[PDB]
Amino acid sequence: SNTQTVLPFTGLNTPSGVAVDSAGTVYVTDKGNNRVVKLAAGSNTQTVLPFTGLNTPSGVAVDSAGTVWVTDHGNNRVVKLAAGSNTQTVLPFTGLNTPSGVAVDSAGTVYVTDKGNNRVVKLAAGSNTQTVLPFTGLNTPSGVAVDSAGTVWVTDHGNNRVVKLAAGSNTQTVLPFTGLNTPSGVAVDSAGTVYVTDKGNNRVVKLAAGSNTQTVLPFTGLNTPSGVAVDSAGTVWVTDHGNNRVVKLAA
Repeated sequence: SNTQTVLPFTGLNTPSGVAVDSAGTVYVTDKGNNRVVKLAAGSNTQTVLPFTGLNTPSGVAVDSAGTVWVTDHGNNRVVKLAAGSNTQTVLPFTGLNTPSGVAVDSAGTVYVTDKGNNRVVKLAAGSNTQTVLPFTGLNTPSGVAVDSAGTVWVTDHGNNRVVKLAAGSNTQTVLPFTGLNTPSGVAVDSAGTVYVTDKGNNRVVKLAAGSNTQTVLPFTGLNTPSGVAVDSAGTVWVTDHGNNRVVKLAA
């Protein structure tokens, strides 16, 4: 499509991250309001998730079981809420400093960009012991995505680049994006297309697998877009942080 749609959220304040599950429910970190909200498909009425004690939440992810993970930026922690639960759980990460983005794969492994420590950390399901991924030269990494093959993509915000690390590799690859300005969020679909919010250029760009030429998505009137999600049908959702709204674009 060439015509975006604004989602019927209410009362957003600097929304920072977005996730979409297979049912088409959209989850948004409402950073300025210290809350996480969700909107079911075909609903006009949002619901505030029963998280407790959030401080400027920055990223959100959702798995196939409906569990929601949130980076609680200001409290240096990652919190989890099971579907239909009113008690969050704090994940056993150690030494986080302003975590910015989170992704979860089908194995339940959780990946977090530890922005203040210039690193990306991983926690396998049922582990109390995190692992630091062998990225090199990161500068305030901001968003993370993981595909079905276990490849991890990170927006290296301070270096104006997007890097990827194949499963079990010790050598990252820099993606051939051009003209990025403080990229802030990344998503990858099943076809391996990578979508990136180019925050400083008020645009969203995508790169097809094996392509050298990015395309700019036909969004209109973006203001410092901060997070991006993509569903199985190719619909792209973006948190338009500076306009206090979430916009979507059909394939």
